[PDB]
Amino acid sequence: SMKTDVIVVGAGLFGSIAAKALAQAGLAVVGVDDSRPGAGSLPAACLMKPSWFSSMGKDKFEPSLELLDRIYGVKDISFKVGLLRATVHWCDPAQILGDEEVPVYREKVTALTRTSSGWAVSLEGREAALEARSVVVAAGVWTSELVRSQALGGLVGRAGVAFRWQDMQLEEQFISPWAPYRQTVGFNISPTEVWVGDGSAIKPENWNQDRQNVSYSRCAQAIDRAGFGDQEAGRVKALYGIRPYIAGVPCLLEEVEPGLWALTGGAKNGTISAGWAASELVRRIK
Amino acid sequence: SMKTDVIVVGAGLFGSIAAKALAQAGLAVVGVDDSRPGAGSLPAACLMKPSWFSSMGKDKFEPSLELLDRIYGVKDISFKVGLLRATVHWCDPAQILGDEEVPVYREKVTALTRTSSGWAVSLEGREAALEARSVVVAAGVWTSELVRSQALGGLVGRAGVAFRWQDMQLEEQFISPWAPYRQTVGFNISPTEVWVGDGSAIKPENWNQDRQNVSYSRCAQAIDRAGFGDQEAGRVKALYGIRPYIAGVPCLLEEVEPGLWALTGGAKNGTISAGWAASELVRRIK
Amino acid sequence: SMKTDVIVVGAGLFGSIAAKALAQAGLAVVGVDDSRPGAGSLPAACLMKPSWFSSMGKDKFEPSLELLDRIYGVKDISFKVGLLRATVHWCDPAQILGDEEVPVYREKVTALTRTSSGWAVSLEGREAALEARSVVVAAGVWTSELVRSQALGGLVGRAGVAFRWQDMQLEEQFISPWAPYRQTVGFNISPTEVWVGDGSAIKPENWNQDRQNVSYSRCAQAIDRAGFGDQEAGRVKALYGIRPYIAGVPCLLEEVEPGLWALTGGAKNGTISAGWAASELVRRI
Amino acid sequence: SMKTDVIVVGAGLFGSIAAKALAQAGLAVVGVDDSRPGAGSLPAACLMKPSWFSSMGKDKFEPSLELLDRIYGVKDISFKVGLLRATVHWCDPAQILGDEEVPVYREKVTALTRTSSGWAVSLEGREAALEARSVVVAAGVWTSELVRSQALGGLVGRAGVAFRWQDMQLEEQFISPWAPYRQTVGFNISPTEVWVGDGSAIKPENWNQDRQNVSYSRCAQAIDRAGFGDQEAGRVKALYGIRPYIAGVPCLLEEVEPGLWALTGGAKNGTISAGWAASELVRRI
DNA sequence: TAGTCATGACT
DNA sequence: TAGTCATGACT
DNA sequence: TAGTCATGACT
DNA sequence: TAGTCATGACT
Ligand SMILES: Cc1cc2nc3c(=O)[nH]c(=O)nc-3n(C[C@H](O)[C@H](O)[C@H](O)COP(=O)(O)OP(=O)(O)OC[C@H]3O[C@@H](n4cnc5c(N)ncnc54)[C@H](O)[C@@H]3O)c2cc1C
Ligand SMILES: Cc1cc2nc3c(=O)[nH]c(=O)nc-3n(C[C@H](O)[C@H](O)[C@H](O)COP(=O)(O)OP(=O)(O)OC[C@H]3O[C@@H](n4cnc5c(N)ncnc54)[C@H](O)[C@@H]3O)c2cc1C
Ligand SMILES: Cc1cc2nc3c(=O)[nH]c(=O)nc-3n(C[C@H](O)[C@H](O)[C@H](O)COP(=O)(O)OP(=O)(O)OC[C@H]3O[C@@H](n4cnc5c(N)ncnc54)[C@H](O)[C@@H]3O)c2cc1C
Ligand SMILES: Cc1cc2nc3c(=O)[nH]c(=O)nc-3n(C[C@H](O)[C@H](O)[C@H](O)COP(=O)(O)OP(=O)(O)OC[C@H]3O[C@@H](n4cnc5c(N)ncnc54)[C@H](O)[C@@H]3O)c2cc1C
Repeated sequence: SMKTDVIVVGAGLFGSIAAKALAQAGLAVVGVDDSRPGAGSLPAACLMKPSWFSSMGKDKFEPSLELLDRIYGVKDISFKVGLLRATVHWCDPAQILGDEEVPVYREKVTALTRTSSGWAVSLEGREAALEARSVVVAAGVWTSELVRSQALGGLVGRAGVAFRWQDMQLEEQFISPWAPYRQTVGFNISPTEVWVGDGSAIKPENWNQDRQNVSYSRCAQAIDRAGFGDQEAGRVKALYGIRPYIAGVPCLLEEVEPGLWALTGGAKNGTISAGWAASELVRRIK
Repeated sequence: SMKTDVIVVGAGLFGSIAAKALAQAGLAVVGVDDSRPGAGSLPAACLMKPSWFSSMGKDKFEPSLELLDRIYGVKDISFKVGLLRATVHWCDPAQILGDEEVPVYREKVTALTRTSSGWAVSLEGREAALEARSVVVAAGVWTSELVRSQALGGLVGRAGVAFRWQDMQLEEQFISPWAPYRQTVGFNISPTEVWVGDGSAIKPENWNQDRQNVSYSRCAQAIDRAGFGDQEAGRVKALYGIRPYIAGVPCLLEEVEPGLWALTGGAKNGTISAGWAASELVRRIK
Repeated sequence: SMKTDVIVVGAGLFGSIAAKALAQAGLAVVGVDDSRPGAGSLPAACLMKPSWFSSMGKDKFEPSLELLDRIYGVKDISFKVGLLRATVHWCDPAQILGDEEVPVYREKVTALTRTSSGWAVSLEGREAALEARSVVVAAGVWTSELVRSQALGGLVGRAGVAFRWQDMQLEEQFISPWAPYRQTVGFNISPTEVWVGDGSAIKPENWNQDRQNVSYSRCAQAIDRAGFGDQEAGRVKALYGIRPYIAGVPCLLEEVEPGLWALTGGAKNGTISAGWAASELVRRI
Repeated sequence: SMKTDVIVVGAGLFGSIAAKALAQAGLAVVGVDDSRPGAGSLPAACLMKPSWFSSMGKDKFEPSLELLDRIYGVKDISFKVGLLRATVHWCDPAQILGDEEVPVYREKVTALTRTSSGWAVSLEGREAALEARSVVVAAGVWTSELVRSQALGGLVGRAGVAFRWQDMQLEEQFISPWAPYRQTVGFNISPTEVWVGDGSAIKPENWNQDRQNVSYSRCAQAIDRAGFGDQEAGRVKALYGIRPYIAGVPCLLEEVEPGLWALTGGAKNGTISAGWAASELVRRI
């Protein structure tokens, strides 16, 4: 058997950041993710704008930004917001979700049982189960499939799409508001790629290719690529993901049973919300 | 183990000056600085103008100038201010930040622990930790990451920029006022380089390349170099740095625990307040 | 110093129907109503279409129609419903709300107190209080202002309007559906008047003259009176009223405290529910 | 030698409503108000919009509206908001502040002394003092000059102005957004007067004639009267007032000493929060 | 005394 | 949210 | 299948 | 504060 300090279930932004924070504070951590489709972290750009996250309180952002700048590096980007300019914090999403410091098993967690020395995680098709003292369940919108709670009763999914163009760079990165609580954001996510999203947040059963095409046109029109059929040519990739939401939430970080944590509910401002949860977990586990 | 009389954390203006003042007082001193980007001392000119610093009081600027002249040499510069002339005190920043009398470990202080005698400076990646009877933390705007206090709760950063032209000298060194509390200052910092800065002090998150360009255009126009593309030609270097600022302080010099000092907040009038604090450390550390 | 068998608070359809039923069952009954505006019975047509009331069950609608036909008389009207025809039961609202067998005090009930003998109905501006062994509070959407049970906590109002044109008669009476659960109804409510309504049920606070005029024009178009400026001529009278509604209840008929009953929530299907609740009150009092 | 049940200091909205509520609950109440300028009730329109007051909770606003409609009458007004319509509750300010049921001494309360039977209210320039078992201080922004609790330590003023045009009526009453979270409100406060306000709430010491003219022009433009020179023609009256505000409190209703109450802090949602505090005072005195 | 720069509330 | 006021500090 | 209405969340 | 999105009961 595998016996470690911490097992993190889920390797999206929340499970990645929480595990690496624990590993970089000295703990032995192992991750498990079944790479299921629809994960909300795949389309993420990891943009963190003060205006979007200030509702948290200085008690929460600066703890988060220090963790991210220390562990990953927070680069600041200035976006064209109208004629004025606004600065947005950024972590490279490929850097967070690609970091390999914490080993990650590509298995599906089937059960979570407590033992004398702590918790035991069961995996489909494996009579063996992993074991650790502390377990973090950061399974996004699927967290209510492994952990139960009152807060976990409000867990719902709000899906969205982002588009990444290859071999392209924007001379001006922008945030263009088009509706209440909705803004089209375009920027260079890589030195060779452009990411655009309009903030659409819809229940996955109400999402469809036609509603996705409306968001493609809004995003494509904003970088003047509408009309060229870039999707069918393989020049743009459409990125779909389900964001976890629990009304009445920055996110849900609750010790459901002694030693078993649930981390989900990050909705829109997730990278910053994950840093807080990681700061709090390294504070409460170390 | 390393065991010394004094360990100074930080080798910007404050830690360089304090360490060297303490060494010249007979003490065995060692320094630790991780050369993280954005330090507020790198764009510094070390100009000390009485109209700017006399708010300090004769009780403080006079010991400060005596220390600085004894250790480094205070040269006087005659500046053109409009139709008048003003003399500004100066120390060569290359001489203060380059002095090698105090050896400096290029490491990151991770913790400061008390031991039976003295303090233990813990460093990333080193199972061994440094030790001295007294520790001075001159970590600028990061001082509150290692030391905690009531005063240190107001520690903030005020960023600014200066421009250093290569292979150039000014026939007239000048101070040209452009706004309340604001003046553009140009002079020869070296026999081959011209330094210009406008005094802009912004919260680092509100700084951007467009905000920097207003300060470049102001500074270039002051030496008739705007329009010639000196930046893209590599003829001028832009120097960005974060000043440590605390509302309500010449600077902050406080013994947080017996033998543990915090030294920061020297945003306004830094070299002169650093000379004062160093004069005080020489008197109060045995 | 007045002491009777039953005091019925509220003289709308439910309080009128229950009081008169109790009076004819032998009991000495008196009513109290402050004639406050917005009462839900004023626009009422007392139309009862089987399709609308069948959900309650024959165990309830059959007693109600028996009580109503005994006391008031139930008439059948044939309505044009599309290409088909349908029969609707009817009681004259002027006969139910105008009946004088039970006298009615025109005062506002301010409180309901228990006494050695029974319940005491306190009246605004009068130190004397009315007294009866039983009190039935049929106060429409205001019943929760005098009785404070749990069920009455969901009591809300669903407002609507009906229009009565004067000196007019319809050769064809109709139920013409225009949206899900919504139909415009025109018929002869009197031998000299036409009554029209579209079934709109809006929260009273979200009601306004623009929304009322949308219901007027829907109703005028249904009787070919749009274009004639009937409103500015004073040819049509607008009748606004708040229906009492409680989710999960034909209506609420509950003895909250001994001898103290709450009767409300009859939303749409009020006359048939009022006949039912009165049948039970005649049995239980 | 005046001795009553309750003495209410302050005759703006909070003391007016509380005094009249206590008087109608059987208590003998008198008021004292020195008619000092800058009171926050003079520019008041007594508009109560659910979107603004629901943060209070049904447990407070519904009791409050029941009291106001019982004592004064709550009218509903439909306002044009954008292309939509919204309902706002209303009480006539002339009815609340002009009611004469509770007599009001026009004197300045200079001190509050405890006596064996109750509290003694001293009046400037007057040797004798009034006395009552309970005293409510509803002194708006000056309440902390007579009661010195810790909560009253945050009592500050938020000034504003409203404009009443004479011999004018609006065909459409409106709430027009002019910035995020800022709206100009226009309506007919009387059958012969139009009231307009823009909701400006400023530290009283930063108010001046120039800043007032900015609100006059915003309000005049909103009713298409900019350019007619209504101010210098005497056709519009400017009404300046200080709202009492305490950060962290619907309003402050506290029994500071046995029988001595403080009632203030109703800057946002004043008439409705005064209705709530009055319901509680009738319950607790 | 002014312009610069920041912070907070938000019918 | 975003976007507009309001308020205050401060080579 | 559908059209109201109402009620709240919402970088 | 406005448009977008969800939910639920309904002559
Ligand atoms: C269009 C779009 C744009 C976005 N933009 C931004 C942005 O600008 N900035 C930002 O910070 N965030 C952004 N996000 C991210 C947003 O914050 C999401 O809420 C965030 O990705 C939540 O990630 P998570 O780790 O909570 O969930 P997920 O990424 O869904 O992680 C859950 C993981 O759990 C695994 N898992 C679940 N159940 C099991 C199981 N039983 N066994 C094993 N593994 C399991 C899944 O495989 C998955 O990898 C964006 C998202 C979208 C869709
Ligand atoms: C544009 C500009 C112009 C200026 N002009 C002048 C001028 O004309 N005259 C003047 O006197 N001053 C000037 N200054 C300087 C100003 O006074 C600054 O306040 C001063 O440099 C502050 O220096 P410091 O030593 O406190 O901070 P810093 O120089 O930032 O020193 C802090 C040091 O600590 C190190 N450090 C931090 N944390 C750790 C850790 N955990 N472990 C190890 N090392 C650590 C950092 O690497 C850094 O070197 C200017 C500054 C700027 C930006
Ligand atoms: C547009 C429209 C169309 C309708 N069509 C029909 C139809 O076709 N068929 C049908 O059967 N019904 C119809 N109705 C009526 C509907 O069924 C109502 O639900 C019914 O009228 C409810 O009546 P109620 O007696 O329960 O309430 P109300 O009629 O409101 O009676 C309550 C009475 O209590 C009084 N009251 C309240 N508080 C006090 C107090 N403190 N003191 C004294 N008195 C007090 C009020 O003055 C009022 O008179 C219609 C209603 C409307 C608005
Ligand atoms: C521009 C504007 C618009 C408004 N619009 C509305 C609206 O739409 N709806 C609404 O409900 N409200 C509105 N208000 C009112 C707001 O709610 C006020 O906060 C409210 O009027 C406060 O009432 P109060 O009774 O506490 O204070 P005030 O009316 O100020 O009453 C205090 C009274 O105390 C008296 N007093 C004080 N000290 C003494 C003393 N020592 N001796 C004797 N008398 C004394 C004063 O003379 C004064 O009469 C508005 C106000 C303004 C300025």
